[PDB]
Amino acid sequence: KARGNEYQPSNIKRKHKHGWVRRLRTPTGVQVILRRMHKGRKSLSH
Amino acid sequence: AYEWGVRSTRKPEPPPLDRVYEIPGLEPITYAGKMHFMPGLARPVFPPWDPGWTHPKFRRLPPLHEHPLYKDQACYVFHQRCRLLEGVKQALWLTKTQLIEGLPEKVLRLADDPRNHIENQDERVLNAISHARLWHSTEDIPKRETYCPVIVDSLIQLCKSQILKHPSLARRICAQNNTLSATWNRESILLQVHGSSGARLNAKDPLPPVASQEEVEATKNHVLETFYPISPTMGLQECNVYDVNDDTGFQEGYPYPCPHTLYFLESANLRPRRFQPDQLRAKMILFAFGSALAQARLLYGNDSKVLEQPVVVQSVGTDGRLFQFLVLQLNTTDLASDEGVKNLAWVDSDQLLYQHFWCLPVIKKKVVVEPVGPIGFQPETFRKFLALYLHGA
Amino acid sequence: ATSVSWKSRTKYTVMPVKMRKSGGRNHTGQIQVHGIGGGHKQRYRMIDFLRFRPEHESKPGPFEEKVIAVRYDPCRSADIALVAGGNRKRWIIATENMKAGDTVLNSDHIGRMAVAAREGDAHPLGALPVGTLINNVESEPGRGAQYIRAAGTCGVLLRKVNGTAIIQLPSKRQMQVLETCIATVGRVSNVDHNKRVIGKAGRNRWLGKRPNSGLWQRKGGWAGRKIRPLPPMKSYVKLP
Amino acid sequence: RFLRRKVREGRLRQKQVKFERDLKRIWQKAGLKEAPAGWQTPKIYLKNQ
RNA sequence: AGUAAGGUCAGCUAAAUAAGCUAUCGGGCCCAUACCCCGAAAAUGUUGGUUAUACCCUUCCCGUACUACCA
RNA sequence: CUCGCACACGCUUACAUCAGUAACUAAUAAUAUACUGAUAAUUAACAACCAAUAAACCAAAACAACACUAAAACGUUUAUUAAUUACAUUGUUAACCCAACACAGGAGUGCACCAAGGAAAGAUUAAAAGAAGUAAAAGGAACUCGGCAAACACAAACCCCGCCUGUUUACCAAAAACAUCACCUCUAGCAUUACUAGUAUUAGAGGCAAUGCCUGCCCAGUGACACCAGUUUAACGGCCGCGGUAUUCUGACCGUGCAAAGGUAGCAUAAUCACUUGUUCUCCAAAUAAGGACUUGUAUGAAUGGCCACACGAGGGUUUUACUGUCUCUU
RNA sequence: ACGAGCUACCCAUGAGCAGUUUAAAAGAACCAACUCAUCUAUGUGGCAAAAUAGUGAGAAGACUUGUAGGUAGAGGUGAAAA
Ligand SMILES: [K+]
Ligand SMILES: [K+]
Ligand SMILES: [K+]
Ligand SMILES: [K+]
Ligand SMILES: [K+]
Ligand SMILES: [K+]
Ligand SMILES: [K+]
Ligand SMILES: [K+]
Ligand SMILES: [K+]
Ligand SMILES: [Mg+2]
Ligand SMILES: [Mg+2]
Ligand SMILES: [Mg+2]
Ligand SMILES: [Mg+2]
Ligand SMILES: [Mg+2]
Ligand SMILES: [Mg+2]
Ligand SMILES: [Mg+2]
Ligand SMILES: [Mg+2]
Ligand SMILES: [Mg+2]
Ligand SMILES: [Mg+2]
Ligand SMILES: [Mg+2]
Ligand SMILES: [Mg+2]
Ligand SMILES: [Mg+2]
Ligand SMILES: [Mg+2]
Ligand SMILES: [Mg+2]
Ligand SMILES: [Mg+2]
Ligand SMILES: [Mg+2]
Ligand SMILES: [Mg+2]
Ligand SMILES: [Mg+2]
Ligand SMILES: [Mg+2]
Ligand SMILES: [Mg+2]
Ligand SMILES: [Mg+2]
Ligand SMILES: [Mg+2]
Ligand SMILES: [Mg+2]
Ligand SMILES: [Mg+2]
Ligand SMILES: [Mg+2]
Ligand SMILES: [Mg+2]
Ligand SMILES: [Mg+2]
Ligand SMILES: [Mg+2]
Ligand SMILES: [Mg+2]
Ligand SMILES: [Mg+2]
Ligand SMILES: [Mg+2]
Ligand SMILES: [Mg+2]
Ligand SMILES: [Mg+2]
Ligand SMILES: [Mg+2]
Ligand SMILES: [Mg+2]
Ligand SMILES: [Mg+2]
Ligand SMILES: [Mg+2]
Ligand SMILES: [Mg+2]
Ligand SMILES: [Mg+2]
Ligand SMILES: [Mg+2]
Ligand SMILES: [Mg+2]
Ligand SMILES: [Mg+2]
Ligand SMILES: [Mg+2]
Ligand SMILES: [Mg+2]
Ligand SMILES: [Mg+2]
Ligand SMILES: [Mg+2]
Ligand SMILES: [Mg+2]
Ligand SMILES: [Mg+2]
Ligand SMILES: [Mg+2]
Ligand SMILES: [Mg+2]
Ligand SMILES: [Mg+2]
Ligand SMILES: [Mg+2]
Ligand SMILES: [Mg+2]
Ligand SMILES: [Mg+2]
Ligand SMILES: [Mg+2]
Ligand SMILES: [Mg+2]
Ligand SMILES: [Mg+2]
Repeated sequence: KARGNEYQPSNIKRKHKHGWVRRLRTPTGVQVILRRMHKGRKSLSH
Repeated sequence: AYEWGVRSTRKPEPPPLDRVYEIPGLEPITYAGKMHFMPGLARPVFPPWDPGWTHPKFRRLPPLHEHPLYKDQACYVFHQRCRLLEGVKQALWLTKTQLIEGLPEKVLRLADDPRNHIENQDERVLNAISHARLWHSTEDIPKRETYCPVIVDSLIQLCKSQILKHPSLARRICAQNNTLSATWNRESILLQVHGSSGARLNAKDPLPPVASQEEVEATKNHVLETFYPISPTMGLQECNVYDVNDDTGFQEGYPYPCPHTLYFLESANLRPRRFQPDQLRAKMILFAFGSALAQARLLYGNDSKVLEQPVVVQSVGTDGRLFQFLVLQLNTTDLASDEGVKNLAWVDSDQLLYQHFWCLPVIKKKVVVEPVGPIGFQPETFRKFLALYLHGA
Repeated sequence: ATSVSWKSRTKYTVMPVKMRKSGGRNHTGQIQVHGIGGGHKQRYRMIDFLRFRPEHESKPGPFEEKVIAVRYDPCRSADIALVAGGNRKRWIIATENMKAGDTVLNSDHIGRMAVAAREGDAHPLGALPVGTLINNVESEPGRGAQYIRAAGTCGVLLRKVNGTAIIQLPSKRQMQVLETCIATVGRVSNVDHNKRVIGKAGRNRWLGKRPNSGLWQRKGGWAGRKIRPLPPMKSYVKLP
Repeated sequence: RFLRRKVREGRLRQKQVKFERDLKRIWQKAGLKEAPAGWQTPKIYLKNQ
């Protein structure tokens, strides 16, 4: 009833959803890594 | 029929081989040279892995028939955790015994005499029950695996204190987790009692026979009860690897070669985990016979014959609230035939030591109805327990 | 993500096995059957449908077993009874009046004259009398019982012609089957399962049924009392 | 028919109420203040099976 | 207000080849009445225009009918 | 005056010692758990990491003695193998985390409610208005849409709609809406991922809402089935005019026409177009309110359900009793 | 393409419900922890992009709750509030 705190931290969930391993398991995920490498991002993924 | 496998759960079959392998006289091009997967190249087929030097942990398990003791004949093994359906009937059939209700006259007359009672027997046993179930643990509700061996050991100490009045109880000593094996042939099938026991008591001098010669002769005409739909073997473990060597728990020259009492404890929190009282009495019949049969063959020989000097082995089963008492006498070694002399076994069933215990005071309508302490007490159950312990002396 | 079905056990065992609910979700993860989920946790008992199954192939003759106990099975609406014989035990569906300490005969020998029909015995349809109530019907020889297993459901044999038996299913539909198929004589246990009354909405949730959707759908042309002639007899006999 | 249905139910309620007063008089004249514990007067003049 | 829409023997209907049933009038049958059988009479709401009329259109009159909503 | 110690999850040196704060950070000052610089620290017994196969075993947790229905997490032993060789690696601080903030918000478990943890007032004057709290003469709902709020009150009865507990529009509607036990209609004779390790007393696609008394008539149209005639309304839906007739009134009855049948039982000025503040009685000094009757409602009506009742309700309306600054009238 | 760490529902694995009234652990009753949010007053760039104070409903179940997994926009999910 008081929104604004939708982010509840959790390392298990964060590394399972946005981790480096998951990014390389799906063909669409690899393209996300390729786009960030081309753009010059400092952190490709969590 | 309806096989219990499921296609999805079962391991998938290997993928079909590439068409290149089907062409005779054509060497396929594989990616094994680059030792990594590459699309467009045929999948290599490798020979089964053959490590030059065998490694203990990481090698495949050897086949069962590779063991030197493997034998074609199927031998049946009865360990601690084997359940028998017709517990009293199957144990009687496999052992060739006759069930006699009530403890023997020697045991029962040894407890009714007031000259064989500990000081404050009623009071000390009452404290032993309270100590076992409420006092021995910091928690309010001790679990069964904690108070099942405590109550048995507490009662042993009570009857151990009688050594001052009878200076012959010093000939007894206890043994723990010994390896016992006894193999005998029973009507063209091979049985073996193998495993361990909870607690064992041994005495230097053998236990005198308890059955009169009148009862032994009457045992010849007794006919063992039979059950057609259920084979006697049901409930045992079928093992193809075994050794036909009756091995007791001790080597030669042991100063206590005569076992006296076996203590079986059913300690488990969950109801299905523990033995049923009918099945528990079966567990005592075979193990008491296994110890008895070991002496009957060590002291006389491997030849099968009727024993002129019987061997008597006692055993007590405990649940923590209900007790089982068994006295077994062995008379026959040639168990192949069912027409000879049968053995004897006196069994007292469901000797309730106490009805119920209240760890906390029950309160109904803001008043105390039943205070802390056991509800109902039957001293005769302990009195019989004391009788078995003093049977040797 | 693809899930794994809990039906992974390969060897038959009388002890209850662990069971995982589905909730109507297929292997993909989407809802396919609505109104299922959130039930009380249950364990599954391995039920041997094939009544005739010798312990060993050395002696293919008829064998007789003994009933130990009759228990309640959460999965099916009937009551299963533990049956032991030889060196193995089996869970089979109990008939109307099967109790502890009873003997059950399983046989397949198709005799010419007849065989007396008992309340628990299983005989091939070729040896049973014409007016016999049966359950656990085996559609094809060796396939196993598939039909008539609910509580209180019993089919009646009709006639045996040219070495082929015709039975009446509980849906009042005639079925044709070879006379060598094994069947069990009697009515399935828990006869008053239909007369059970659910006292509250919560008991439905305990069973494992979720409430229906609240969308109000106007009735179409499918509704209304439909009178339709009985479909023709379903035959599993392959005519050469 | 439905006029008699209303009256029959109306007379039954008065029959039950008058029965309650008779039981209520018994314990009040006996000296008690409340009806004996565990005693709930049943509705005898109620449709059952 | 607007729109829609109808009138036919005393009555109600179908056709415009103005018919059918009933009512009404006369006679027969019966002790008398009714039923029944026989015979006769009877009308196109109104004005005008529709080759000329009628079913149509128009005028007059009676009565019927729907709608009158967003702020 | 009282949300205190510790673990898990999270945050990541913000913690500790010493020194400095003209200025940066604290919404101010003193000052330093919060700003700057240097130096220093959490030491494993607790916690993470921490064998495989075959076989025996139908028998619940609730002080569990023994039982209930919804049928229930929680394993031992035997056999065959398992590198055998002090000291391995890793988490140990904190006044902290998610909400743009040093935010009156959000936050799981164990044990206490304290022995522990904290400060409502920066200094004054004591105007109006506003917010919160206490008390009051005589009167006790005369206030007002409503007794909203407040009260030394903390009770009694009637009606309407839903049976009931429950559920929903996170952030203007918590209800009379949805769900629900019950009843009924409909579709399916069956195997390895749903339904289901099930098999018509089963399982799906829906309607209507317990119980009790009932659920009338209509397959012409549409839809469905049969896939032909036809069969189905607890399938969508429907369930009539004109004229005359017993002194008068009313219309049992009669003539005539159209329909697949012509609204049956019941209830009723209702939450039910308008007429409408229908008429009448009771309640009040006074009644467009409330309850009970009369009743063509020409637009009520029978599982798009009619009707009656117990219990229940932070729903909607009325009455009595008790209380009170709601109000006469404010202090 | 990326999102079910909030929320709707489900699958795993855990953890809570003290006292009081009754043969009752009965979707019973009184009342806390706990969970929802009925009514009114403050607040309206506020302490808060939905809160505080008083008062309320449930409180052994169709109940609350932690960890983690599943369903993704022509869809998911829904005791239909679009
Ligand atoms: K069942
Ligand atoms: K931090
Ligand atoms: K008013
Ligand atoms: K509510
Ligand atoms: K039709
Ligand atoms: K009224
Ligand atoms: K309500
Ligand atoms: K997820
Ligand atoms: K706040
Ligand atoms: Mg955000
Ligand atoms: Mg969360
Ligand atoms: Mg099921
Ligand atoms: Mg339904
Ligand atoms: Mg509905
Ligand atoms: Mg931060
Ligand atoms: Mg400060
Ligand atoms: Mg300093
Ligand atoms: Mg610092
Ligand atoms: Mg702020
Ligand atoms: Mg202050
Ligand atoms: Mg100030
Ligand atoms: Mg002021
Ligand atoms: Mg004031
Ligand atoms: Mg006051
Ligand atoms: Mg006053
Ligand atoms: Mg007034
Ligand atoms: Mg006024
Ligand atoms: Mg209002
Ligand atoms: Mg109020
Ligand atoms: Mg009203
Ligand atoms: Mg309700
Ligand atoms: Mg009602
Ligand atoms: Mg409610
Ligand atoms: Mg809302
Ligand atoms: Mg609200
Ligand atoms: Mg009915
Ligand atoms: Mg009803
Ligand atoms: Mg409803
Ligand atoms: Mg309704
Ligand atoms: Mg109807
Ligand atoms: Mg038709
Ligand atoms: Mg009326
Ligand atoms: Mg009404
Ligand atoms: Mg009206
Ligand atoms: Mg009003
Ligand atoms: Mg008023
Ligand atoms: Mg009225
Ligand atoms: Mg109507
Ligand atoms: Mg309908
Ligand atoms: Mg209606
Ligand atoms: Mg009720
Ligand atoms: Mg009310
Ligand atoms: Mg008053
Ligand atoms: Mg989630
Ligand atoms: Mg309680
Ligand atoms: Mg309750
Ligand atoms: Mg909510
Ligand atoms: Mg509040
Ligand atoms: Mg408040
Ligand atoms: Mg107040
Ligand atoms: Mg309450
Ligand atoms: Mg309540
Ligand atoms: Mg995705
Ligand atoms: Mg959609
Ligand atoms: Mg919901
Ligand atoms: Mg709606
Ligand atoms: Mg809408």
